[PDB]
Amino acid sequence: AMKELINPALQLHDWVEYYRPFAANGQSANDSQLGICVLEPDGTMIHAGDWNVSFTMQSISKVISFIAACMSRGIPYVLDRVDVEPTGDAFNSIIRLEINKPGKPFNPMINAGALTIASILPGESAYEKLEFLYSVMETLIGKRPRIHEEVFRSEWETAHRNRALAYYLKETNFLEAEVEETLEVYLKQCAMESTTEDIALIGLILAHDGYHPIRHEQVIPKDVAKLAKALMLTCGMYNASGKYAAFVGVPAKSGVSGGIMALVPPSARREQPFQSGCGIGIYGPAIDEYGNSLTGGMLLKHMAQEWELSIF
Amino acid sequence: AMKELINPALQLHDWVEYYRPFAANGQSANDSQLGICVLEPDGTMIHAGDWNVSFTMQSISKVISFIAACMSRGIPYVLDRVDVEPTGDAFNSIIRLEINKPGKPFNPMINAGALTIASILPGESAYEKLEFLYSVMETLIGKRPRIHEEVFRSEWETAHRNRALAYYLKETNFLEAEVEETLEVYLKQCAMESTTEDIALIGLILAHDGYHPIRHEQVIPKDVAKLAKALMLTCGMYNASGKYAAFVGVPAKSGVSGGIMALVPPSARREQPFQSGCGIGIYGPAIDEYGNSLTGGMLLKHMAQEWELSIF
Repeated sequence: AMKELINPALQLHDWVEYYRPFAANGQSANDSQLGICVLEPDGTMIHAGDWNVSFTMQSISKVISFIAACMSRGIPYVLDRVDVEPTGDAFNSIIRLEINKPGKPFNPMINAGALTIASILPGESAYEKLEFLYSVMETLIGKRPRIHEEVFRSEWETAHRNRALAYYLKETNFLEAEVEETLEVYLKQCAMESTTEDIALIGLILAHDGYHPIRHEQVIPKDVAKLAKALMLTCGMYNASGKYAAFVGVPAKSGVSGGIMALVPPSARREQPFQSGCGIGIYGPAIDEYGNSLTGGMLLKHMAQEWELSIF
Repeated sequence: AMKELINPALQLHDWVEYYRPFAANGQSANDSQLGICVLEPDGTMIHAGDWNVSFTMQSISKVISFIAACMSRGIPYVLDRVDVEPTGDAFNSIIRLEINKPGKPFNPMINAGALTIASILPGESAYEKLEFLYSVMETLIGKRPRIHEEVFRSEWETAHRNRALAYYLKETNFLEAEVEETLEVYLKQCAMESTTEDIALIGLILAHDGYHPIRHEQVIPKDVAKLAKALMLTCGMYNASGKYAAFVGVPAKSGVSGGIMALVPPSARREQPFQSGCGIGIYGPAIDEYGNSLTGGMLLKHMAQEWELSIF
């Protein structure tokens, strides 16, 4: 049940049960859900809690779109539109777009940068851009992603903050597409559905520098896979990234819907557990002030401390 | 002899001569000096260029004071005075000390955080605090540190911006000592001398989680050493840390005098060279807009990419 192909299992069971209650300290912006899936290169998979419950990727999708953009346009082209620096600000902060002239978004993990990324995906319309993104997604999890239309429609009507960012980006020429078209792509990718298993698989692929261990094929260029991991570590948890690097030490990416995708490169897992590295998928709807899963973050920290996963 | 004890050598020789000329694009504020030293666990060291030229550590000293503060006060006490988050701002920026209430310094690598760290070192006077710092320094490099008096006198006369930071920190109660006392400690630690060999040895110790490979003893608590490495990666190069993580990938710390201390933990090296890890010491007086050695950074990047040092 808890272990299959596609101590640790028991520990995860116990940890999920222990941390679940802390959800009362966070918000969803069912809060008590907590699930996790850990995947190894040989297909070995362990999970606990609400690991098979579907949720929208939200910001986790930013890692995929950034990778897709890099694969299509090449890293140099992407770098001319977005930098790779932490802002020290909230994920949806607009400040630097005006203060840091010319106004290039600081990184592709914050909303501003992710909007620029969405606008540079190949395609003449939102439909083509998304089809390209879905094709990349398909090579990763082996299936065309399903869009949670109810959530998309919900976010589409209340995305005032994101529209502000997009229009400011348009103003300063850091959008390679029309605003509404960009918003559509951005909100649609955020609405792609996933369970902890899917993001654990994407995590595993990145851990192995773009090589898909189950299909035995290089699906993401190594240099691009490496770049994604670096951005996850420095900006993946926004203005909480520093704390995560210091007290967890594993590249991770959150989504305000409560998901967290993390990964551990080979050997950086402690000789005993997951020596060959692993992909990690976590789900905990209750999020903190930074937008990161509260119970999911605590669970990850515990795993990293206990199994010595830190890459530092 | 480019290799001794306390292709790689030939490559470093070649790269130093190649990158040396780029100093014209930066400034010191000798400008063309470029040196490097790489130290391995077995005591084997390789060097090229101006590797044996004495220079002031400047900000590199911040890693040591941070470590000393953690060893003396314990991590919990330190974390109550300074955070571990990137600012997205210049190393000497004062902005967040006012904007982000109550005003805790974001991290110990930026000037503000380092000043707080200096104020919490054990002792009732600048001399007492420094004595302790020098004793820790001695256990690392095996000798009492020498202070560049001329440089200290110069810093002391023109440290207007740093005094501004110190007085603001005092204002918000994030300085556990008197301002002038703290400035003395800060400017003195910055004036401690070293060559690329000394900082490579410190980097080697950190790479091995606080274990001195040549003396065979734990000189820095493992958790403190790991914390320093995390801060180096996220904040060590200030608002260029994101770029370094993305295109170099090894924990690094700069000093405005042109030094760069970097490190590579075991296995996170390739298969060769330096499979067991190494400490890296670099010196390139010409610095960029971020306060980081221009040619030194280029040299570090070339090494990292060529030998695949990235920890991601």
